[PDB]
Amino acid sequence: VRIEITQGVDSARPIGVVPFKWMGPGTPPEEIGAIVGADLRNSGKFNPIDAARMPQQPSTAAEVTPAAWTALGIDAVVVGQVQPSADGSYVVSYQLVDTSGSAGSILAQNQYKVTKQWLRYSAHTVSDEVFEKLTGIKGAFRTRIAYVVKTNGGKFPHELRVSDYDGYNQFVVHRSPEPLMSPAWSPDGSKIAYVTFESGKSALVIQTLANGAIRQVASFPRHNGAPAFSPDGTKLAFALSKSGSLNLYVMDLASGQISQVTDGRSNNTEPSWFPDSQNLAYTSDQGGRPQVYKVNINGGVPQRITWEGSQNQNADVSPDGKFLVLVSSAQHIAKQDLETGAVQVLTDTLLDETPSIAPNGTMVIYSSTQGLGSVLQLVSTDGRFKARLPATDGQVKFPAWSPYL
Repeated sequence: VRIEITQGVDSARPIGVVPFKWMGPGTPPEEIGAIVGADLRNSGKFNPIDAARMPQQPSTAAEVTPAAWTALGIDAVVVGQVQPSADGSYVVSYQLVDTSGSAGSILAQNQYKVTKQWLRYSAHTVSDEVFEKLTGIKGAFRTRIAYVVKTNGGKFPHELRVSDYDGYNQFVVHRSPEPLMSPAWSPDGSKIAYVTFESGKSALVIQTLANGAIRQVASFPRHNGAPAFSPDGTKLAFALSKSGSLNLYVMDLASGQISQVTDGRSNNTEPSWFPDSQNLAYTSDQGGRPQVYKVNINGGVPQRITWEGSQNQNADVSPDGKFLVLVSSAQHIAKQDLETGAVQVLTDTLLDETPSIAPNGTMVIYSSTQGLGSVLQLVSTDGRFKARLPATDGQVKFPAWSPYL
């Protein structure tokens, strides 16, 4: 399993991630250093040096010789150790060491006790701490993605799947004879809402990941759905056409009470929340072709956001609420800065669909057509970095990036 980088950033910050020292006999159950290096490269903000070109492989700050690293243009080295415990757990230790002085200086350090299943998790935790210390931006390496796969054969061709952001640890959430679409994460990462065609008439359900339990929210015609959980965890937004056209509704999760949020004769769908859990961006066809609008759930006249381009839809509001990532259309992923109206087309892939922003706002996952198939694509929100997720055994659509985990 590997994230294929199709456009690297050659000016990314050089860093040294030393292979962690294994403190036991034989070989370690995971290579923590390799994962940390892969993570930092996947962020688009670092260029980890090849181990073969390292001047030494220190495992603690006292062993670091700063001159050897600065001479190679590297001002930070990640070092570490993995120690097996008697009970079969491991202690994963790391130190982030500044090499800009005469002796190493520690910028961050930590230790983690985990069993085998969470060694990759511990490596992502290292990556997160290093990333935030060096960039000031919170790391998203511990996150998951959800997506839908249509396999070419079998009784249950449609599967809602989850994996780590980097493609490892794939599991199946739900399988179905009939299409599945539009998964949406609860902000605590414990549930996913999605739309299903299984029962006949289409339905919106919420599935609890821990035990597979499924709650029915609503059933409706084919074009309804498009769920989105509010960031504060209290509400689920979605689109129903029972008024005579698609309109936005929110359900109070606690009471199950559903209230109508837009009341236009036009079709209004694809809600996405602003950080305040009070405002929604959404797609409306009131002007003819789809454009993106904003409305407050507590009342007020909707306001059009996207005034540039013939068509704009499937908007995702950034975690900080300052920009949209959306589909502009022939159809590409684009960023729009809300304060300035500045629009940046981010991709040149074919038939780009359904972008989802990582919880630190630095990266976008979306799907596109590559040849005869739909595949998952990554692009940085500044457009400099591009990659492709490892292929799956079938057509893949509707990616949704998890919250922080």
